[PDB]
Amino acid sequence: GDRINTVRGPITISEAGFTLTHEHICGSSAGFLRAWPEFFGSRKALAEKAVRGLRRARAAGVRTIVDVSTFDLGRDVSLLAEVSRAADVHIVAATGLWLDPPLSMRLRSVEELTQFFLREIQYGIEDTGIRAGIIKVAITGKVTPFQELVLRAAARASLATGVPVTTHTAASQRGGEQQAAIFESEGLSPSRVCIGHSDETDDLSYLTALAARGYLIGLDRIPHSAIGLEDNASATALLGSRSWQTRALLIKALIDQGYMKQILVSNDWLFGLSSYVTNIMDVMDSVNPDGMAFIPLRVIPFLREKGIPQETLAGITVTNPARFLSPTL
Amino acid sequence: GDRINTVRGPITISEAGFTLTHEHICGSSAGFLRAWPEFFGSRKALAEKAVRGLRRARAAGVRTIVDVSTFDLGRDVSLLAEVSRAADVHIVAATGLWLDPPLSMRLRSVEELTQFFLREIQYGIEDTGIRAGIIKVAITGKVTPFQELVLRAAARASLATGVPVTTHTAASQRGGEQQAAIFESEGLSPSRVCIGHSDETDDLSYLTALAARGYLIGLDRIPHSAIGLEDNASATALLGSRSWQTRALLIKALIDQGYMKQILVSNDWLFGLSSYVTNIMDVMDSVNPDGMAFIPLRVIPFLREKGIPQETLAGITVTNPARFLSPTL
Ligand SMILES: C[As](C)(=O)[O-]
Ligand SMILES: [Zn+2]
Ligand SMILES: [Zn+2]
Ligand SMILES: [Zn+2]
Ligand SMILES: [Zn+2]
Repeated sequence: GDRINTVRGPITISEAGFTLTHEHICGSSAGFLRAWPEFFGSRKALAEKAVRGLRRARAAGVRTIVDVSTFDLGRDVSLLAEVSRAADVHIVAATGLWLDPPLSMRLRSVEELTQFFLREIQYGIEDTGIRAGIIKVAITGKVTPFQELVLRAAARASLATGVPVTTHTAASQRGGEQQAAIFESEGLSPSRVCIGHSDETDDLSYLTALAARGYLIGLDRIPHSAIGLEDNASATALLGSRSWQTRALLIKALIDQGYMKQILVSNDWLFGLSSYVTNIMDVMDSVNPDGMAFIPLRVIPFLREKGIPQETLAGITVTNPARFLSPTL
Repeated sequence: GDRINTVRGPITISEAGFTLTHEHICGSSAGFLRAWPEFFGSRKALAEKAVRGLRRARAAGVRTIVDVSTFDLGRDVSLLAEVSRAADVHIVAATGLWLDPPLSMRLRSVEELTQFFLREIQYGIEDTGIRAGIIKVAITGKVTPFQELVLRAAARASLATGVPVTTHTAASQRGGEQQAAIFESEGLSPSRVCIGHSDETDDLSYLTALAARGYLIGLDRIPHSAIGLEDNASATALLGSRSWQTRALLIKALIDQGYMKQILVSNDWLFGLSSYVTNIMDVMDSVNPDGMAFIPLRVIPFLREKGIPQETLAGITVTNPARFLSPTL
């Protein structure tokens, strides 16, 4: 209602400041960082890379990130707490399930998954005492049966705690409509929900219609735009063919439609990525050397020069995330 | 050959004693026990159940078990160390990959996987310093391209270290001939390989030809039987429709063919199982209350009653596992 849980404990809403609402310290798999830290050079090297990256974002104005790495993205909340303390950047951790659930998760009922998401919000993650402040879910296509169980569990956990739900939309086909239908069938308010990766489409009438229904629209992959990398087969299905300015103009378009309050922006960046081909992190870092500072260093000035006023940009990067993250029923 | 790695440190061959070569403390998924221990009631409840069960096996003569839980079966070597020490039963831990590799494993090359298995054998598991003493691999059907990479990396790791390889197939499946092809193409000696779950069929021709090639034959699911549970589809799918006596008669058949030295016997038991339907452990515990003591309490007397000499049975339960586990380049 007024305090948000972070990996260093509770903070008040006013302390969050400029908040990147969809980021990762490391995109990995459950148990992997512990079992094979040398994949990333070392745990130390990954930690140090993340502390520099977060200090760079901080110098560019960022005060909070939301790490939307779930259990099955290899979330290590102890790593997050360490790099949060060393960078002096708040990190909100997530519960939920992404697209790589192991069997022990895939074979669970909606009731069982609700208890798991609830334990991570109400009690803590693992034995750390660190509580999730957001629930992350993911869909592909028209939403599979298991993904629908996960969305319903996420809705039920949200209804019991007030923490919001944020999604990974992996579809070339108005992928939020089915997510909205499932959330609404559960009695969840759209204002507790961010439909993420909404910048992957140019379908403005679709985005506007979700915003008018009260959903938050995550324009959160703005720098995933590889202009010149058609020699790499795997760099096209993880970056793209539309320019970053094209994606950023969706922000202006929704503002002009009257829905600035429904917009959340971010980079979807990370400092390590083992859940993809080897050396992918080198390709990503060469295409976007700004990392998580891309939003404040590139996108905010781009929008300013297009005529968006300062107060509107503050509304999007400070006010909207605060309203979204503060637990509410 | 050499001393054997256990979760309490190196032991000599002579200390292994009566060894069960395919067992589990808990069948789960990477990260799962630490993220959701109350799935098993609690971590402490699971540890206490394991210690009670191991102590009953110990009373019945068992001195060593080989826990062939891999990374992706949720191996928690600190759990293994706790219950080994409290039950005072040696436990050999495993590296390798089973049938639920996350993205961070299944997008790796054969060289990368070789390095991961080597790390777990030569350096230690996670940050524990506990080294694996066996490499566990698993296949479905034909052997998939990824599974074939896993088998080649396991062979290379075995060649570099002398530690043996042991395998899983699905219910009623064979698969040994397809696995042996790959292992021999890498130059691995059959004397370093156990073709596990070989009690899943009654194809004696298949079993005897692998044994004649020097493979170890794992007759290691002896108590698994859903006979009398025909209305429970999940129990039947898991435990199968063959009696424990049918499975045990394969031990006698291979002895009768002259292959006593190729035989390894076990229960493939566990004290928790989250990588299957909920409450399955209740079904399994009612089928086989003896747990891991099933082999010494029931199968050994069964085979004695069939006329097999005590010395042959001692060779199978003590000498064969010692020859198999002792690292041999
Ligand atoms: C954990 As099993 C029943 O696949 O050996
Ligand atoms: Zn995503
Ligand atoms: Zn993401
Ligand atoms: Zn198995
Ligand atoms: Zn097994």
